[PDB]
Amino acid sequence: SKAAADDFKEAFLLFDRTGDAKITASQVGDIARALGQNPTNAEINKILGNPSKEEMNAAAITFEEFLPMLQAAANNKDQGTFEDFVEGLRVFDKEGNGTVMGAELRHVLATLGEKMTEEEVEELMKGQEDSNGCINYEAFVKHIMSV
Amino acid sequence: SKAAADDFKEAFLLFDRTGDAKITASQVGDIARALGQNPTNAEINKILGNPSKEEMNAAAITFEEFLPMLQAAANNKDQGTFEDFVEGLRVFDKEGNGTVMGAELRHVLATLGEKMTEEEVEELMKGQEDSNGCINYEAFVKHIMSV
Amino acid sequence: FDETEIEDFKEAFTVIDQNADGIIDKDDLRETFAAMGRLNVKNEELDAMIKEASGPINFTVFLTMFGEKLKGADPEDVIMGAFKVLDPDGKGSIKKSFLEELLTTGGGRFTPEEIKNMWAAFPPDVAGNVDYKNICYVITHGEDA
Amino acid sequence: FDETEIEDFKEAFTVIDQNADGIIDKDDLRETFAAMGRLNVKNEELDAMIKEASGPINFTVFLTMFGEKLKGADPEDVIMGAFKVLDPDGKGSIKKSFLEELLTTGGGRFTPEEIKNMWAAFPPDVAGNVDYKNICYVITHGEDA
Amino acid sequence: KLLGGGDVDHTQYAFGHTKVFFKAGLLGLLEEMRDDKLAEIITATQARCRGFLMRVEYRAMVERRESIFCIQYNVRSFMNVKHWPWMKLFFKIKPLLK
Repeated sequence: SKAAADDFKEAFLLFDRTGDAKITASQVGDIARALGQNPTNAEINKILGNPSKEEMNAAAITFEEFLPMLQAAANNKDQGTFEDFVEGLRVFDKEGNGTVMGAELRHVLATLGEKMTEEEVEELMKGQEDSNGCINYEAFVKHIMSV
Repeated sequence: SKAAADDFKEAFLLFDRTGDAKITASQVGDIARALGQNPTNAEINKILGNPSKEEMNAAAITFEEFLPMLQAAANNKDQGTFEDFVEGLRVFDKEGNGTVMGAELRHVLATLGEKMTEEEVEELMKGQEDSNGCINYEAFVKHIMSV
Repeated sequence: FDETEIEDFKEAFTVIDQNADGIIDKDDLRETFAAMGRLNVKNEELDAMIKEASGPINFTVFLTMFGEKLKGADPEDVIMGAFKVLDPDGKGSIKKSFLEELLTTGGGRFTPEEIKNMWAAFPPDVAGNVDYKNICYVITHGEDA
Repeated sequence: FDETEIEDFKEAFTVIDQNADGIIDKDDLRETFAAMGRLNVKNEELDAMIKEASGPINFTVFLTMFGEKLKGADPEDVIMGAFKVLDPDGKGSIKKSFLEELLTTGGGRFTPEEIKNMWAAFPPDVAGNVDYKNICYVITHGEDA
Repeated sequence: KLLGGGDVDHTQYAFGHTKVFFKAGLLGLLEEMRDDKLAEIITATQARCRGFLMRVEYRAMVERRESIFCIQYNVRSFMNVKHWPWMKLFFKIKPLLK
């Protein structure tokens, strides 16, 4: 709305590697996340196809399409409730203390639903899981929602 | 009374971690002990609740409440008789010599009445009990009343 | 300040005071930096060092400025004294969680956030509290060795 | 340029300047090569070294010529710093295909053709990205060790 | 452990000593509804993750920023230098030093 945030246009100049002021359709998922929006990858996929837009063939972009797609994704930020994120992992391990065994969270984050690479899974556990093999998800989900 | 002991106010500045001159209600038990008063933890608990003060929710303090609570605890120092402390442990072990077997005093101090952690129990036996497994409580209660 | 530490500051004062008159001026600062390899040392850096003093940098003004910035500076033998009391059986570097708990629970200077900054350039072992000794080195003489 | 690296170039300047006057002329180049075993060192090689300078080779002209050829020169401790961040678990030499993908996909300086030239004298292990450390040695001091 | 995954009704089944018990066609119906309900629940929980996942990649990419350059330029030097008289000289000579 501007509140006209012109820093979204300045961040589009940091993600366009050619400097022509266009951003390919394959970068739009990760740049919506870098502007403070977490649409799921199936949602980013649907919307695209919904608009008869094929992410399979070469794509370019213009700021005039990327701005309204970020504004259509911005209504879905009401789905980011931290009660359900901590209660999900509280149902994932027994006893009254928030600890996932290391390999349980790593294999679930790579193979269940939207596949996260094991390189990204190791980069998200690095520092929050110590050598006991127990990830405290009270501080883990706190630090994941700090970015 | 002042005898106005202004060093109680200087010790409140050593226990307040924020420097705002307030001490939370959870610290008041241990700071009454550090000013030379030994109220039992149930007594510290009762008094609090007695005054419709909840130690379950956030608390702050002011010096103007902590001073009269230390002066209400200071009358109860007439309960600290060392005859009954040494005679308690003299009825706790047979024969005419003051020695408790190590684990008898450690399990009784952790599980009987007001629960003392086993970390604090080991810090109170460290030095007075040697490798024979026999705590001489004549010197043990002497050193416990030296602080 | 022990006397050998004051003699080390007298030797550093003589190496920066290349005119040998007893007062480090801005030309001495620039010519000591150029002899260490700093060909691009700006005049604003030399002016910010002189702006920390109220007068000319003679030996007692340099000692009082270093005294007021190093009000908790501890020599390596007293830091290893305290770490030998924390590891009283000798040899072993002490655990990471033991130093985090004992810093916090004893003092306000050992609060956590500060403990994350301790781990942050004082690496793992140092941060963790396992090694020992490299941290005493870098507290008496900074930067990576 | 760190100061010990500049002192290494000052020591190399003194070993090639055998007249000890502060300027390496063509006779110093030829007599340093003859003392290393080069009895057949041509005058055209000495003239090509002097043709890289605009004036006589004093210490600051030798430092500026080496600066302009070594604008990406990195000491062995900072190359091992970056390779310890690429192998953050320590000890293991990193895979060949991981260094080829990460050189290309991050930067244009890591493009493939250049990666074939990296494997080409930096042998297999080095090229592959498995060993480590020998490449830091030969980047600070060339030729096979 | 397996049934851990899937956008399936974790109701409709039941385990026991030798086997699992499963509904159809009602319980079958139940589950289905359930299934959709996790895509929701799930699909949404996936996203953030996905999101978040890459959000850490940027923090790494960025860190890396310079360490590369350092590596980048640093190599290039050598490729140029290693063929330079003066540099070979320094090389044979670099050892006699102390």
